[PDB]
Amino acid sequence: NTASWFTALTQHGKEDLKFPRGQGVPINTNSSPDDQIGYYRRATRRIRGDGKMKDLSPRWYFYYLGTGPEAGLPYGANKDGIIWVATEGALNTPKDHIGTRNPANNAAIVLQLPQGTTLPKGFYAE
Amino acid sequence: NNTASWFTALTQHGKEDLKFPRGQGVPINTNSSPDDQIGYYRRATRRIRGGDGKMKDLSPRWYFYYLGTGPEAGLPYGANKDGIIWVATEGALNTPKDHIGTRNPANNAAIVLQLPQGTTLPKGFYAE
Amino acid sequence: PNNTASWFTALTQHGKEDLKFPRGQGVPINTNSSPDDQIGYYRRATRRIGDGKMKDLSPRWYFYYLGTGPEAGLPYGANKDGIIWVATEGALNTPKDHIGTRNPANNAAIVLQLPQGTTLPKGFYAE
Amino acid sequence: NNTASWFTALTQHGKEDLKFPRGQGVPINTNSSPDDQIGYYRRATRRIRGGDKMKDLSPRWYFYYLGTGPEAGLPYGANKDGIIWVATEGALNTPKDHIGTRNPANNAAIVLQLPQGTTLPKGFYAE
Ligand SMILES: CCCN(C)Cc1c[nH]c2ccc(OCc3ccccc3)cc12
Repeated sequence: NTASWFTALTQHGKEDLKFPRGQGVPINTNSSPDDQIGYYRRATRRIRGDGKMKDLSPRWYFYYLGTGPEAGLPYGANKDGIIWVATEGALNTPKDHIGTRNPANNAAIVLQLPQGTTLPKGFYAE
Repeated sequence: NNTASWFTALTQHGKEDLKFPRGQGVPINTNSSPDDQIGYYRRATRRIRGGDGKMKDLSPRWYFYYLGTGPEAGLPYGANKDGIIWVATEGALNTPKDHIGTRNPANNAAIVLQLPQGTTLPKGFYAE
Repeated sequence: PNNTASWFTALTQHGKEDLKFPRGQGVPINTNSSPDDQIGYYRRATRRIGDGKMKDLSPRWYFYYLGTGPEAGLPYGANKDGIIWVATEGALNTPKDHIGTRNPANNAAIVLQLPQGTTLPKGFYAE
Repeated sequence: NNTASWFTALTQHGKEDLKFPRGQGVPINTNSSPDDQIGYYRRATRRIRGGDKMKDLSPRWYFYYLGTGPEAGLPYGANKDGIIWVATEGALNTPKDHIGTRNPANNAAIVLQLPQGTTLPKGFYAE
C-alpha cells in the first residue's frame, strides 16, 4: 500500500484541476530542482443521507514523474483524472530515487505551494 | 470440496478497481468476532457470447473471502496479486481463519454483503 | 503562523442525532501515545456554503485530548453544548499538554481510526 | 501479466561475476520482512548495432525474489547459467509469490541499495 508524499487538494468546483505552466509542484526540501515534475491524480469517494449513494468532493494527489499509480505514464499523456505540472528546469526523467510514501514509516508532508502560485476556483488544501 | 464465498458479490460497474481505505471494506458478519474482520476480494470476470456472436465481458464481480480461506487461501495479507485487494478492520489478527472457512451452497445461503456504516466506495460501486 | 487544529481527521455526521459513545470506547488510535493519554473530547463544528443557496452543511466533530484544544480548560465530563467526552479504562484524568494540538502547516492530520471493536452511531462517517 | 524486477539492475562492468558471502546480497526492501529476504540475480544481456556488427552491451543483472520472476520454478541454490542465489540470516525457503514482481505501469523501481558492510566482486556498480 503506497501513498503520495503529500496531502490532497480538495475540489469543490465542477472542473478538473489545472495549474498554469510553471506552478503546481509541492514544496519538498529534500528534492532537487531536477525533481520538480509530476502529476496530480484524482480520487473520488462515495458513501451512503438516505438517498442511497452520496457523491463526495474528489481529492487530487501529487506523484513525482515516474512514480505512483501512473508511474509508467510519460509527461503530457492525456488521461481522465490526471493533470501534469512541472517547474521550469526540471528534467523529464523518472524520479524512482524518490518513489512513493509508505504510511507505515513516514506520514504525509503538508502540501504547500510556492509563493505566488494560483489555485483554480474551488480548490483548497486540507 | 468446491466451496463459494460466504457473501454475495460486489459488482464492478465503473472503470475503477475495488479499493478500500485502511480499516474499511470488511463485510458485516454478526457471527464473527472483531478478530476475524480481515480478508480479500477476488475479482471474477464472466464472458458471454454477445449479440454479434463474439465473446463480450460482463461486469466484474468481487467476492469476499476471509484470510486463509477461498481460492487464494495460501496467501498472506497484503500479497501482490492481480485482481486481489486486501481489507482489514482495525484490530484484526493476521492468522488463517479456518474456523470460518468457505460456504457450501447446498446447506447454506449466501449472506447478503453489507459494509460498515460510512464506508467509502469507488465510483461504479454501490453499498446496500 | 497561529494555526491550531485537531490531531485527527473529522467525524462528519449526515444524520439527525448528535454524537455519543458508550463508556470505554470512542478515543481514536494514536501510535505516538500511551494508554494514560487515552482520554479526551469531541468538539462540534458547524458550517454552511448549487448557487443562490446558503446551503447548511453537515457538522463535523474533531477529537482533542483532555486539556488541549479550544476547550483545554474544561475538566473531563463537563457539561457544554456541542462537546461530548470519550475515554477508555486505564486512562489518567490529567491534562495532556505534552501531546498538545496540531500545527496544520507542519504536520498532517492522523486518519481517525477508532478503537479495536468500536462502532460509531448511525449517521456518522470518517473522512 | 508481463512483469519486471522490483529493483534496478546491477550492471557488470568488469569480468568477474556476482558472488556473495553467507548472508549478504539481498537489497534493502522496507516492505519485505526478514522472512522474505531470499532470492536470485538473473543476468540480462543486450545487443546493439556496433556501428559497422552486434555488440553485447554490459549485462545488467536484475534481482528477483524466490519463486518470482522469469525463473519461478527454481528453489534456492538451483544451479543454472546466469543465476546466482542470495540469502539473509533468518529467512525461509519459500516461493515468495506474495511479493511477486513489478508492473512498471503503476510501480517505480526501487533503487538497488545494499546493506552497510556488503562486499562485491570486480566490475560491479549500481546505476
Ligand atoms: C498501511 C499499509 C502499509 N503497507 C505498505 C501495506 C502492506 C502490508 N503488507 C504488504 C506487503 C507488500 C506490499 O507491497 C508489495 C511490494 C512492495 C515492494 C516490493 C515488493 C512487493 C505492501 C504491504
